[PDB]
Amino acid sequence: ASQSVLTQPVSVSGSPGQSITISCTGTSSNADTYNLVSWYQQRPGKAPKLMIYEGTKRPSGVSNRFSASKSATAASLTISGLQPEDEADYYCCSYATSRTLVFGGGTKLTVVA
Amino acid sequence: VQLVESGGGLVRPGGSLRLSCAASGFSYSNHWMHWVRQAPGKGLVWVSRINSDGSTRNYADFVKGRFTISRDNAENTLYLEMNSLTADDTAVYYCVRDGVRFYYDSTGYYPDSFFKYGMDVWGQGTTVTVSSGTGGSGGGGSGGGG
Repeated sequence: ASQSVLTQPVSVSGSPGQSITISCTGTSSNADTYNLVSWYQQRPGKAPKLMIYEGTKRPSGVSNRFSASKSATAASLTISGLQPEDEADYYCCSYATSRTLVFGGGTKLTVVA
Repeated sequence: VQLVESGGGLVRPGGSLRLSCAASGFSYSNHWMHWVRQAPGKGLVWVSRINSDGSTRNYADFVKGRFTISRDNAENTLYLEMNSLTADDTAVYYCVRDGVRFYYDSTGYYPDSFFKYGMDVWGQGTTVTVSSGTGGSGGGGSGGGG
């Protein structure tokens, strides 16, 4: 049986001060897939960090420059006021089946200096 | 709050390894715990999860019965027993807590379908290298069944 598969752009480039939006689109997915999307930031040489959960909720401690939106067809992470420290790989995650999770392939965000 | 993994290292193809993770600074026995891995230069890949009780243990499709997740609540420990390892399994393995589920089900027992979750605490990860010291061509993979 088909399971949910999450796709993200392979790479995105941005300049400091700008805004970027990373999409997470699913196949064999539904509104609940996007309602449950969580986003993870992985800086070079660091462990991943939870940025968003439940599609749009931001945990305490996570910068207010990170926001997220979701529809019945996609989930998106938006980073406002881009800083060099935002250079990282970003992964979306949701359920592949009722009892298994899957990550998107990841998006490499380059901050152009 | 921290998660510290152990047991990673060099293993020969077809070999076995047991990873461990020490948890501290939170009510371990009431939380779901996950294993996530990341092959060198590749993306995050979800491996497994276990509930408070160990009555629910779920695995990604590539596991095919080769890995067993387990936990020792009073010892604040999480394990991943891995057998029949191949070059496909070479990766950093991260021990991960589902901190969000705790705020909806504080027992960490119920395996409700598609429940609200958040992998909020991650270890630094332990490296597993399935190698014979040969190039990529010297590696194996799955037989394709099951």
